[PDB]
Amino acid sequence: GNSGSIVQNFYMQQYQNSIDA
Amino acid sequence: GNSGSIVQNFYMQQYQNSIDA
Amino acid sequence: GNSGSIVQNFYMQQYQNSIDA
Amino acid sequence: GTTYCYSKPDGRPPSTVSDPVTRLGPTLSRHYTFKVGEWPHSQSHGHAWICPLPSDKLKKMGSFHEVVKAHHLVKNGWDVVVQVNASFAHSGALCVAAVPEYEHTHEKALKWSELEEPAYTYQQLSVFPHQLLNLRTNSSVHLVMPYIGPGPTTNLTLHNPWTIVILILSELTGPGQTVPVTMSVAPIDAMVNGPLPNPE
Amino acid sequence: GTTYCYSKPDGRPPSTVSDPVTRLGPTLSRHYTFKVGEWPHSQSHGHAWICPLPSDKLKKMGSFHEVVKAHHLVKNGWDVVVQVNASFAHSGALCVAAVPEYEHTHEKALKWSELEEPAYTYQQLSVFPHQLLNLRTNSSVHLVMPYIGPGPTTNLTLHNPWTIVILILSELTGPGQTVPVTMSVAPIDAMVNGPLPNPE
Amino acid sequence: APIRVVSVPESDSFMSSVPDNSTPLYPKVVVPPRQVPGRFTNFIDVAKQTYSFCSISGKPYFEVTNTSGDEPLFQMDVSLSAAELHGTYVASLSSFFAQYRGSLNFYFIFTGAAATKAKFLVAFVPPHSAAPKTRDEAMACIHAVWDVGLNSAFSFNVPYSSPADFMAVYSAEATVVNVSGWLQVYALTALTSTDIAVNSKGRVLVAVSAGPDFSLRHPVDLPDKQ
Amino acid sequence: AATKAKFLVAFVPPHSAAPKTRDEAMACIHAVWDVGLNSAFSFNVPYSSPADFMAVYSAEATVVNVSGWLQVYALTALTSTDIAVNSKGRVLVAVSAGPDFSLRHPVDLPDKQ
Amino acid sequence: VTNVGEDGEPGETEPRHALSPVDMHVHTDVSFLLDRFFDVETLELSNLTGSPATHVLDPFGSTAQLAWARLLNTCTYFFSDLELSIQFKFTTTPSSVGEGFVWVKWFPVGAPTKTTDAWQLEGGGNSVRIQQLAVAGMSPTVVFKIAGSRSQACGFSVPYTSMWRVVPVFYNGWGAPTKEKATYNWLPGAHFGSILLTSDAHDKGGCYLRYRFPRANMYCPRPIPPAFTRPADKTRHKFPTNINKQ
Amino acid sequence: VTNVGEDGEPGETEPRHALSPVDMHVHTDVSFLLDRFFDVETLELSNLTGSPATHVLDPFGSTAQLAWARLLNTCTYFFSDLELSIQFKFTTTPSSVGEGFVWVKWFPVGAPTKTTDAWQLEGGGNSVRIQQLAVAGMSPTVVFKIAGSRSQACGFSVPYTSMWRVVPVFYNGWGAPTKEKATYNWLPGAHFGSILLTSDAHDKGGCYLRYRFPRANMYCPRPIPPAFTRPADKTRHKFPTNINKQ
Ligand SMILES: CC(=O)N[C@H]1[C@H]([C@H](O)[C@H](O)CO)O[C@@](O[C@H]2[C@@H](O)[C@@H](CO)O[C@@H](O[C@H]3[C@H](O)[C@@H](O)[C@@H](O)O[C@@H]3CO)[C@@H]2O)(C(=O)O)C[C@@H]1O
Ligand SMILES: CC(=O)N[C@H]1[C@H]([C@H](O)[C@H](O)CO)O[C@@](O[C@H]2[C@@H](O)[C@@H](CO)O[C@@H](O[C@H]3[C@H](O)[C@@H](O)[C@@H](O)O[C@@H]3CO)[C@@H]2O)(C(=O)O)C[C@@H]1O
Repeated sequence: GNSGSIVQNFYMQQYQNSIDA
Repeated sequence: GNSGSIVQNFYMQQYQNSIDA
Repeated sequence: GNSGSIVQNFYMQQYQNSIDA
Repeated sequence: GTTYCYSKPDGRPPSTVSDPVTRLGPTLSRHYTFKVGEWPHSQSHGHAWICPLPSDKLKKMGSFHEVVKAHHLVKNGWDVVVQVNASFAHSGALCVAAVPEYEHTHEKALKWSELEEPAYTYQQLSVFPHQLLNLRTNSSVHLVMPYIGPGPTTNLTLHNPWTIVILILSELTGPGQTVPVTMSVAPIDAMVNGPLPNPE
Repeated sequence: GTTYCYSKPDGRPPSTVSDPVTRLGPTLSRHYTFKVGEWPHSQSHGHAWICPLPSDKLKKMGSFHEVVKAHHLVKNGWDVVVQVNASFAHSGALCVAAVPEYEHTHEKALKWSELEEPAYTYQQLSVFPHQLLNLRTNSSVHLVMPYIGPGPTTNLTLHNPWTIVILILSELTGPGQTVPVTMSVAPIDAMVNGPLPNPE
Repeated sequence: APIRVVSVPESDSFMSSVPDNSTPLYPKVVVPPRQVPGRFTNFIDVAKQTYSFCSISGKPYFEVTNTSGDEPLFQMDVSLSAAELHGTYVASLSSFFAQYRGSLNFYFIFTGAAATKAKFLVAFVPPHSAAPKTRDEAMACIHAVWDVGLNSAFSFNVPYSSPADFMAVYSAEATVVNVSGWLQVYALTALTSTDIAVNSKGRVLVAVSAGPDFSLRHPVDLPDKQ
Repeated sequence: AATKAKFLVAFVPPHSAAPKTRDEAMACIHAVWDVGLNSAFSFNVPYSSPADFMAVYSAEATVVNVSGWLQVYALTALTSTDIAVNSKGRVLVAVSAGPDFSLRHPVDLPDKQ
Repeated sequence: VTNVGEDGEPGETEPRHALSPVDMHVHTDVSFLLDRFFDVETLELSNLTGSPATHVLDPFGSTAQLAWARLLNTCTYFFSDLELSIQFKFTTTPSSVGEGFVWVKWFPVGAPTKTTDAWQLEGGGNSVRIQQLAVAGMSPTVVFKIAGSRSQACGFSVPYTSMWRVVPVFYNGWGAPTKEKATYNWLPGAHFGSILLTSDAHDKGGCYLRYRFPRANMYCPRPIPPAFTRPADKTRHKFPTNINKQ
Repeated sequence: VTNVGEDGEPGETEPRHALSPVDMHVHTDVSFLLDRFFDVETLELSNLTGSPATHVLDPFGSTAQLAWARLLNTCTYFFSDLELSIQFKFTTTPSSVGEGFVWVKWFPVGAPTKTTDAWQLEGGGNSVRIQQLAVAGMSPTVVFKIAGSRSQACGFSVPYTSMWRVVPVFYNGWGAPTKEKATYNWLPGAHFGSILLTSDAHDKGGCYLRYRFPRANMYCPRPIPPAFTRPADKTRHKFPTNINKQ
């Protein structure tokens, strides 16, 4: 959903947002 | 521990911080 | 000696400095 | 016909209690049957009987009732079947639904009662797990809801997740008498936590 | 050490009810712990604390309690452990037993109380499933009884099959203070019949 | 060694819909898992797999009496910003957008008592002329026949007919992509009843589901209430 | 060692208005400790809550503010070889973190209070 | 009955060669509708000194005609991460603030709260005191200047903090044993946490809250509020647009 | 004795179907709790001229209620690298400094120290003198301007310099043969080194120290100080929060 750049992952998937189990 | 970018290694592991033996 | 980045070679080895024979 | 509220009920035991867990055999969470009310000829549309499950009427489940009394929390579904009684000369329809965290209730919370919805609501009531009771077609709405809510189980004394709406769509048109509504709730997959002490 | 009252408990379901049967998970028939009494220096032998199980003290089992309230009959054993508390300077012994249809009780039936047996009895108390509590040896009597009685299950409100005797053999000789007796009953293999209605 | 950069003219401007995200300041948050049923993914799904109840003079049904003929019983400008839609889901969902597209399904549920029977001509009239006013006028167009007493409920699909690849969620003074036509139910016969002193009229609910080819586009912000 | 006693350690779930006698708590989660079987005992105060997590910073009673009540009661009293020497007993009470215990969302310090 | 057309015939409707696709519905994707910046709220700052108040990120109340208002009302249970933009507007003559150093701190679902001046910066008399929690540390602080600052704004991303696996946007229950009014559809920590803006402005300015909710997850559809008055019978609802008779 | 539940039974406790995991403890990771910016200290500058004083990066003293205060008190021995942010706040009318050129120099664990004006920049009379060690060279110098400087701050990373393989945050001994008071829990070079801020401000401003300690290594757990008064008997400690009865 709406995240579309390449630099969108400039930060990690772990750091950036939250994480489900 | 808390370093999470990609550019976190913009500088070397040698230059940036300190190094153990 | 003391050049430690990655971008340190943003410019060429030829352009940047001097060159021995 | 059988209609499911978002999904079949899971007998899973609460993701949030290291605390000892008593599961309730049907024979404990048995079956209960009461009369909602008498849909009358005057009650214009938009009316409804709110039945937030189970409270108000919890004092009356006299067995299932009993274990949920001396126990802190519970997770359970509901087999529920609303039964209007009327002849083939009556007209009209209702729509009865199971609603997730329903609220308006003018804080007469957890007490069944009667209201008149705002309209955008009765219009869109059907956007929830509901069934149609059409007086020229059927005489029964049947639903089954699963445990649901922010917590992986709650305190039925503070929160009632499920709540049945019994909405009046087309007024009761026909013979002078009223049409009695009715409902059988019976808990599905019941599970308790923390026994509370003695009432002294 | 563990001593059995006539036989290990059977989880068999009642030979005399076509009627629906709720079995009680431990988590319902949990565990209960109370103080019998303070064995004192004066109470000459032949004394005893009658503990007919479970009544009198049934109001206090607050969970197990609850299901046996709204249910006609029950069949169940008893893990029971009598615990006298005393130092190594006290002397004396008791004999605590489980008795089948014990009776004398001056019809203070199903109420725990205190008595003085006739003697031929304390002499022959040991002819029942009993254990010795000898103040220079141990400090605990442990027994487990099975369902028993003329009927293949009974009404705990009218009949108590099991009843613990806590008999005074050798008087309490030693330091001036008393020695508090205590007991943990916890129902084993519980099973109910016929739910009764609502208390209104 | 420093990179050579030119600061694009807008440089310090904001823009509220950037396709990219902001910098994190609280990492390493692992969240608790959720079983919780009925997570929807896309709004068109509930709109398709869900019937809303229409709006006529305040009620969600229309009446048949033991007296009617060709007087049209139910009529609506096929536009999302039409009257008889005002109350509903689909209509209100669309406010969140600019363009709609596709057919809509109508569900009429006759709810008069079983001692009762009647019939209707549900018809769809294409957005040209100046709107029909009698059954015998509409009949020449797309319609079917509903004999309540064969099915006590019926579905009717209001199609998508337009040079318009998309249509207007926000209608107004009549444009070429503003309206797609007119839905009309007429009374084919009248209310026959076992005993007309008890059942003199009938109430047909009328619900609206979203069309299978139905879609919405171009999310918009809310103007002044009106 | 000349001494002995027993207690009912019990955990009472956060509803009612708190028990005030052993015979009141007994109906709940508890075990029995006869000092003179083990001179030390461990008891696990469980996690019971719709709350996936709980409040490290409690306050005016909320639904994720409290998880219950720990209570030790005296099952019997102090029996002693000679009551003129040993009339009382001191039970230390220590707290280890639970195996399922965890903490989250680091915070800065407010005004001392 | 009968179905596929042309014969006057009873249950028989006509044919419908249903449409093609374009756009693949995608705009109505709950995750997409929510991953953008919304002007939700507007609030004023706090003086660097006093014993100030934290602000709560609770976009679940609504009532304000705003699209994002409804939409969050469209579902029973919600989960998404957060994202901010705080802009600070001027309410006086912009030449009054030469410095304009602004302290912001974000507080995660369930953090402690009492704050009074407690940090003292000094140098050449005068000396400034910032807030006890305005300081930098555990909860993220963000300090920015507004002095020619080509964009008087700052911004960042913050995670779903609540202790609730999901947030009930509606609650038929109370969040406290004391079934008081106020404690109705409540249940604590059913929001994103809080923030504190504080500065030598405070007067001279208001703020501009803006949320972006990535990773939107919506559970249980609910009735979607109308948003416009009910038009008259058999008519449309005429409105002003990019189309219209010119 | 007996263990797994239901029988009144002596040593017999009840059952506990212990919990699942979420968050994997990770927040309590000493390395993570420490890799962020802390507002530790606040100090004033020095005039470009005089015979000034170096400042010492010793975050081991504590006493100030600050979280990072304790935590460093939680362990006997510590090691981590350093990271700074120096912000310089204004204490007068911001229009007083047109230039605001600030010299900063970092000094590694055990560097020489006496400094007096010694560098002379001249041009059109007047002429400035900067400090003998403010100059650029061996120890890193950092010069920044505060004149509209959209962020009046500067910042950088600096390594563990000490000659001690680790730093004793506590020392049952003396660091000198002369067992004097002051020389108690001392042991020299048990810190990060020092800094010198110097500028034509000095008056007109204070500073803002901020440390970030990456690569945190903590050896030997120690008692963790309470931080709040002891509440009354059988009660809780009520506090203000993001939750609470509203
Ligand atoms: C979290 C905290 O402790 N806040 C206290 C602040 C901070 O400690 C202080 O701002 C750190 O920069 O300090 C407060 O107390 C200070 C105040 O009484 C002033 C007034 O004289 O003195 C400070 O100590 C001086 C000391 O007198 C000098 O000898 C020398 O060492 O300098 C220091 C400070 O540079 C007190 O710490 C305050 O006033 O706000 C109390 C806050 O609670
Ligand atoms: C580290 C050091 O040597 N510091 C000395 C400074 C620096 O050498 C100087 O700032 C370099 O820019 O210089 C000091 O001595 C200078 C001072 O006496 C002035 C005053 O007349 O004269 C300087 O020499 C002049 C010389 O007179 C001219 O003929 C011409 O060559 O220009 C030079 C300088 O541009 C002295 O070096 C000082 O005053 O601070 C002594 C410091 O210890």
